[PDB]
Amino acid sequence: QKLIANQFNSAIGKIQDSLSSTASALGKLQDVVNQNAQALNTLVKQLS
Amino acid sequence: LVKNKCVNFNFNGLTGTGVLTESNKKFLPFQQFGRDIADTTDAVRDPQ
Ligand SMILES: *[C@@H]1O[C@H](CO)[C@@H](O[C@@H]2O[C@H](CO)[C@@H](O)[C@H](O)[C@H]2NC(C)=O)[C@H](O)[C@H]1NC(C)=O
Ligand SMILES: *[C@@H]1O[C@H](CO)[C@@H](O)[C@H](O)[C@H]1NC(C)=O
Repeated sequence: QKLIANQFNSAIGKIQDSLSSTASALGKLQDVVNQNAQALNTLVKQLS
Repeated sequence: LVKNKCVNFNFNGLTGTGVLTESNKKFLPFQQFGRDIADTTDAVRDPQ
């Protein structure tokens, strides 16, 4: 149990860095947003 | 001329419906109408 406590609590420790130091972490979600803002922006340029 | 109120405007034959406001945009002497991403006229220069 103690050995797993250290291994678990350290594992959650690494997630922070992998999230904060890497922009590609959310690259799925950031694309889901960058598709709509891409689709609407193009839909406005169509007026030209 | 009416500023800051919804009006039906004719400027140099360009017609439409807008809210005429002041602006700091600076046209070179030969430019008359400004245009937008949608090419709908954003800014005009008061002729008189
Ligand atoms: C199982 O592996 C863990 C680590 O994967 C071992 O725990 C490490 O033991 C060393 C001592 O050799 C320490 O320097 C580390 O700090 C320990 N890590 C943790 C997270 O406690 C553990 O000793 C291994 N057990 C067996 C039976 O081999
Ligand atoms: C139009 O006439 C007014 C006065 O009647 C004058 O102030 C104005 O300068 C004239 N238009 C232009 C573009 O100068």
